[PDB]
Amino acid sequence: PKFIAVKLIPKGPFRDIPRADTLFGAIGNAISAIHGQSAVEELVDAFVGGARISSAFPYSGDTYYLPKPLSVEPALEGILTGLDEEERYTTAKRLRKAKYLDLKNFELALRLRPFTIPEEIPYARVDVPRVVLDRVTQDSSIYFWEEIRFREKSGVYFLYSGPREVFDGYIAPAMRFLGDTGIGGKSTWGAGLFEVEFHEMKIDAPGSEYSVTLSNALPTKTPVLWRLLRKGGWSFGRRKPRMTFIAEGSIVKNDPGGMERLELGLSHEVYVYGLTFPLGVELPEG
Amino acid sequence: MEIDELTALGGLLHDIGKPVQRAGLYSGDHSTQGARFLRDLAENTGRAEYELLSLFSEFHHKGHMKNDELMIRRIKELSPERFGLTMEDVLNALWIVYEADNLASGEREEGQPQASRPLYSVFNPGKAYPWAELDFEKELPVPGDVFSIRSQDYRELVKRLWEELSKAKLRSDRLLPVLEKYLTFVSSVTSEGNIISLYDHMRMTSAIALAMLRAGCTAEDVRSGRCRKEKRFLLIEGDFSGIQDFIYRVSGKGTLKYLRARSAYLELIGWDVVLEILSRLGLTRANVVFNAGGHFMIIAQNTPDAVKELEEIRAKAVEWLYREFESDLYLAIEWEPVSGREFGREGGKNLFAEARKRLKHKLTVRKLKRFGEIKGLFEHGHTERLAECPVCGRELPEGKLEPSASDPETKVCPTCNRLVSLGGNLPKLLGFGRTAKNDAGVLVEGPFSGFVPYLQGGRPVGEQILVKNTLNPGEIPESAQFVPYFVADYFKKDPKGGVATFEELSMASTGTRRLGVMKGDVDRLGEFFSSMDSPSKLATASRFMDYFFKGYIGAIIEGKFGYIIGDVPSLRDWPEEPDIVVVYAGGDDFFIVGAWDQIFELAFRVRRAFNAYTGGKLTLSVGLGYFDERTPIYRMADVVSERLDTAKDEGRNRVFVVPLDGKHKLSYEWNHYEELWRTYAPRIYLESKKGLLWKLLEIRELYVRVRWAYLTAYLLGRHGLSDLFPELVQPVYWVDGVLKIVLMAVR
Amino acid sequence: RRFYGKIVIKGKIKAVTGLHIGSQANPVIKDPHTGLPYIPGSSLKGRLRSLFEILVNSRLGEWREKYPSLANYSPGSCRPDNQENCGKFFNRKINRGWIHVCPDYETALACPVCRLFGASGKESNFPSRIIVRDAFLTKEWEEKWRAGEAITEAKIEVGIDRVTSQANPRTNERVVAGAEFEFEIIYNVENTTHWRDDIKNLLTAMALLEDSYLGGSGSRGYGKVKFIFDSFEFRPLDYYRTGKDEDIVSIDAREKSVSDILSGFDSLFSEVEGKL
RNA sequence: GUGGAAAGGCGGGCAGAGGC
RNA sequence: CCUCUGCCCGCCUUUCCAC
Ligand SMILES: [Zn+2]
Ligand SMILES: [Zn+2]
Repeated sequence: PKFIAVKLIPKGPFRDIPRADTLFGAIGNAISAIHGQSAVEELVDAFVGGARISSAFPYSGDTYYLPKPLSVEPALEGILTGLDEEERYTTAKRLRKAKYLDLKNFELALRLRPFTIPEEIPYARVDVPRVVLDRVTQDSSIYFWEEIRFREKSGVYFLYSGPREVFDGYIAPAMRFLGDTGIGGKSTWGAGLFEVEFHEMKIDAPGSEYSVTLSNALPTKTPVLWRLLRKGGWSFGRRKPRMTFIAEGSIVKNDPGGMERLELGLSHEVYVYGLTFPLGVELPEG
Repeated sequence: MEIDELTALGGLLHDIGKPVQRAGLYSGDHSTQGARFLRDLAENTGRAEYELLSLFSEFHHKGHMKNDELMIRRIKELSPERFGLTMEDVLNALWIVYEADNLASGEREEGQPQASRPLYSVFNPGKAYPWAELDFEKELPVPGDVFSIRSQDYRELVKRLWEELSKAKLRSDRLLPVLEKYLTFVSSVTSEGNIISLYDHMRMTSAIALAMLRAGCTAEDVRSGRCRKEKRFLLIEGDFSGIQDFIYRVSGKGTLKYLRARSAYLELIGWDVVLEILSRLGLTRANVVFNAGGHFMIIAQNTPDAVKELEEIRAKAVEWLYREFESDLYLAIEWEPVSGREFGREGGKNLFAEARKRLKHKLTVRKLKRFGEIKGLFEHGHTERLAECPVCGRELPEGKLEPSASDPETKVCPTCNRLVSLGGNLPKLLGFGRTAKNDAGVLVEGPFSGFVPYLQGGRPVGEQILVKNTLNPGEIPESAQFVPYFVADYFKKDPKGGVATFEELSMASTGTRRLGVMKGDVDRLGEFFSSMDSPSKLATASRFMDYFFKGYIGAIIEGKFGYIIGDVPSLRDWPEEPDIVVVYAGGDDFFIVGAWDQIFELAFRVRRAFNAYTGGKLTLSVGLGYFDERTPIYRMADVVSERLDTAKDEGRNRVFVVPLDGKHKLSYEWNHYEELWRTYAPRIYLESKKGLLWKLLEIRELYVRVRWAYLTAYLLGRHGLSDLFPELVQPVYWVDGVLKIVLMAVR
Repeated sequence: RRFYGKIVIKGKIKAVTGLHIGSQANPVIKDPHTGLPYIPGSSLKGRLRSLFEILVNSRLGEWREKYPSLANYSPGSCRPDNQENCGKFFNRKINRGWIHVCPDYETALACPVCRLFGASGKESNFPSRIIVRDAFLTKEWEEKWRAGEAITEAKIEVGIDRVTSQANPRTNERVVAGAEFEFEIIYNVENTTHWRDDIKNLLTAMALLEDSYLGGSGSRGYGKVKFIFDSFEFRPLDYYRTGKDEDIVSIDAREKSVSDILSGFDSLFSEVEGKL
C-alpha cells in the first residue's frame, strides 16, 4: 500500500525510540492543547473506526528501516539453501539477532526470499552523567541518565494509513506542536525535539491471510507468532498499569487490535493505544 | 525388590566386567568375569540381589544369549520368588537390557577380542586419555598422546571399585556416582578411535532399558525385532528463554551476593522441572542425557500416559513462571516420538541428529509463541494498587512488599529477601533439600517443590537432596534420593564469612581500581553435537564440555597446571587466593567478574586450557569489560554481552580487551594479542616517562582520523628510545591493546 | 492546560575564555559520532536556575506582593534540620544537596522560580515552562574542525606547597576560547498574565551568567561565556493549527542581555503584548 | 490524554623549584 | 637542554502514584 511517512529530524537526544502508544499519547496531549477535550474524543473515534499509526523506526539518509518479521524465524533454514554448511551457521544467526531491515529487504522477507541485514545501526544509546548541586555549598549528587544519540543524517519516522481528512486535521497539527514540545521524558533539557517532514512511502506486500504488525497491538485473540512487550507508561503524574503489548513483527490473523481505556482518577479518561498496523505476510506451514 | 528397580540396575551393571578383564583376574572373557565379579560381591558383605544381577553380564554376547534354553535352567536354580520376581518377568528383563545395549552405541560399536587401549577423546579422536578419577581436584586430564594403559592400573581401579560398591546402597541413585567416579575415563569398547566412555554407555543403557520397560515392550517384542521400528521413545527436551534478562536485570541496589543467588536459583528452577519429569514417569537420573544451563534433554517412553503427564508439567511450570516473573523467563518443553532405529546411524544418513533437529524446530517455534498456555495472557484485567520493586522490577499487587533487610526504609518484593538470605548462606551451603512447598526452612520455591537449604552443621531434610560439587553421598539419610550436580563457584571471600563485594574485590587490583567483567562462550558448539550419532556419544560430548566449565575452571582460578597453560599476559604473577567471582558458569559459556587485573590474565589462562582440553578443534570467544565498582549490573552486562557479540560476528575466535571503513575490526584474535604482548610488553614493564606513552596514544588517534610516523620519530628520538617500537615509525593500530593495559597497571 | 503560544529565543553562546564541561585527560563532553564538543541543556538550564534561586533568596521580602507563597520561606537552607518543607527557602533534599523546589502545584504557580523551571511534589507537580536545547557548535566552527584546526586544548595546571614549593601538576581539557555556539530556549505561554515576568526573569538569570561562569572551574577562569541574540519569535496557538508563517518576530541581531532586559523590553515585545 | 515530573559533572588546586 | 613531580577527594541516584 501507500502510506504517509512522517519523518522526525531530531535536534538532540531522544529518551527512547517512540513506540506507538507513546505517539498516540503525545498526539492526544497535543490535540487536547490546541483544540480541547471535545476534539480528543473525535480523534480516538477516527482511530477506532479508521486510521492507523505505527511505531517509529530509524532512518539513515534515504534508507528506511522496518522491523524484521518473526515469520522468517522458523523458515530461515529453508530460506538459505544456496549456501554451504560453513556459512549456513553464520548467516543463520546474524539473520536472527537482526532487529531491523531495509525497505528493500523487508519486501523480500514477506515473500520468504533471502535477504541481508543492515551493517550499521543508525543510533547509539549512551549514559551521560548529571550532577545535582546544593545552592549553598555546591555539594554534588551525581546520577546517570541514558539517552539515544543519533548520527549525522539519521532520525526516526512513523507511518500513517487512513483518510486524509484525519491527517491534516489531527496529526499534521499535532506533529508541529510536538516538534517544539518534544516526545518522551526530559524534554526540558531539549530531548524529544525535532523538525518534521512528510513523505509518500510505498511498501509492497504479498496478499495472504496473515499479516505482520508494525505497532504494539493489544490483541483480542492469540496471534500466530508473537513477542511479548510488557510496558505501561505514565499519564499526568499517575502510573499506568502494565499491559502485555506485542512487539512489531508479530504475526496476527485478521485481528483489529483494540484500544484499552483506563480511568486513573483524572477529570477525563485515558485511552491506551493498542491498534495493529497490518501488512500481509507469507508464512510457512505453521 | 520390584522389576523397575531391576531393569534399571541390570543395564547399569551390564558391561561391568569389561574393566575386570583388563585387570585380568578370572577366565578371560567379560561375559563370565563380570558374572564372577558380581556374585563374589554378592557373597562377602553381599546383598542377595547382587547374585541375581549377574544374569545380565552373563548373557551378553548373544552366543550365550541364544535359543532360549540355557537361561531357563539357571534362572530356575535361584530363588526369584524371594524378591517377588516371576519366572518370566526376570527372563523378560534380560532381553530388554540386551536390546538396550545394541541401540545405545549400537551393534556396530561391538568390537572383537582386542587388547587394552586408551579412550580416544570425543573432541579429537587422534589423541587419547590416561586413566584417573573424577576428582575435579589437581588433575586436568588433557588428551595426551596415545599410550596404552598398563594392565595393573586396572587392578587399582577394580580394588577401589570393590570397596565402593560394597559400601554403596543397591539403588540407581547410589550406583550412578560410584560408576561415574571410577569408570568415566575408561573406554567402553576397545577399538581404533573409540570416543565413548564406559560410564556413558552404562548410563545410557539403563536409560533405554527402563524406557523400554515403561513402554511395556515384552521379550517376544524384542525377540521378533518389534520394539525397534516402532515409535516407543520420547525425546523430551526443555529450554529456558530470557536467562540473561532474569539474572542480570537488577538495579544498583542489588549486591553481588544477590546476583550470585540469582544464578543459583535459576538452577533450582531447572532441577525442579527435570526432577518432576523423572518422578511422575518412573524414570531415573540415568535418563537425563544432559542438563546444562537451562537446556536439558531426557529419554522417556512413548505412552499415552506419559504425554498426558508432560502436558500438566508444561502447564504448571509455565503458570508458575508467570505469577512469579511477569514474562521474563519462559520454559519451552517439546517432545519428539522417536523410534528404536533412530537411536543410531543407519545407511549413510545420521538418523539421530536428524531426529534431534526435528525437535530443535518444535522448540524454535515455541520460543516465538512465548506464553500461549495462560488463557488470560492478553486479557487486560485491571488489578489495582500496583507498587513496584526497586531491585528487580516487578509489579506487586496491593502493597505487600517486605521491608528490605539492608535498609528498612525501602520496600522490596518478597522474593528478594529470600535471595539475600540465600545469598548470605552461600559460604555454608552444601546443597539443597527439595521437598513440599509448605514446610519448615524452605527459602525459595520452584514450580513444583520447595527447597530447604542443607547447611553444613545441620541435618538434611527432604525426599531428594541435591548436593553441590561432589559425587559422595556423605551425610544423607539412607532413604533419601541423591542428586549430584556440579556448579562453578569460585568466590573470593571477605574477612567475614561471606562473598566479597564489588568494592572489596576491586580494591585489590594493582593499578587503577576497576571491576573487571568477562563473558564468553564456546564458538560453534551446536555443530559439534550433530556428528554425535548415538545417544552414548552425545552423552559423552555433553558431560566433558559441562565438566570443563563447572569443574575445570575453578582449577584454573587456583592456577593449577600452568604447564599446559604456559606463559600468558600477566600484569602481576598470579596470586595464591585470587579475587575473582564466578557469577554464572554455563555448559558452553560463562560470566565471571573480578579485579580488572586478574580477570585479564584469567581470560588467557582459560583460552589456553580449553584449547588443550579439546584437541584444538573447538575455540572460545571472550568479551572483557572495565567498569567502575558502583556501576549497575544491567548496564554492565548489556555492554559486555554486546562486547562479546562484537568479538564474535567478526570471526568468532577473538578476545575483546579494552575507522569508519569496514576493513578494520575491534577485537584482537588470540595469538595476535599473545604475540603483541610477547614483544611490546617485556620492554616497557622509562621511569615515570608516561608522556612518552600517553601522547603516543594521541599520536595513534590521528591515524584513525602518515603524519604520525615522523611525529613518533621525533618523540622516540627526543628521549632516546630507539630500541622501543622500531616498526612504529598496521602496527600503530594494534598497539592500543598493550599500551592501554600497562598504563593502567601503573596507576 | 490553557496553552496560548510558545516564545522561542535563538542566540549564540560564545566562549570568551576556554569552556570546560566535564565527563569523567579530563574530557569535556563530546558527541559520540562527530566528537565535537557541545553544551548540554541540563547544564545550561540548571546554571540559570541556580543563579536565580540565589537571586530570589535575597529578595524574600520585597517580592511578597508580586509573587504569592514567597512569605512561607525564610532565607536559607533547610540543611541544618533534616526535614524537607520546613520554613526555609531551600527545602527539597534531592540526594545530599538542598534545592528550592516548591511542594505543591498551587504554591509553585506563585513562586517566581518554580513557575519557570517547574517543581515536583505529592498531589501533582508543576512541569517546567522552558526547554533549553543543547548548544552545538555553529557551522563556522565545524568548518574550522573540517579545515583541520584545533577545537579543544589541553591545559596544564599545578598545585604548589607553599613552604617547600613542591609541584604536583594535573591537566584539564577545555574548549578553545573563541568557539561560537548556538542555543535555543522555548518558553511555553501557559498563562497570559505572567509571560512578561517569566521572560524578564529568564533574562535576569542570563545576565547573572554573563558575570558568573558556565561550567568547570570558573573561579580560575573557565567560564566567561557571552550571550549574543539573533531573533525572538512568538508562535501563536493559531500558527500550529494551520502551519502558516504568521508569527511575531522581534529582531535583534546585535544586542546584549542588558540591552534587551530593560532597554527594549517594552519597545521590542510591544507586538507580543498585543496578540497575547 | 507522552516510562513521566524536578535534578549545573562540580568544589578546591601559581607548570614551578634550582641552572650567568 | 638538564633533576623530582604526570590527579586528588567526594557524592554515584533522591522523591512522588489518586481505593
Ligand atoms: Zn525484587
Ligand atoms: Zn518555587
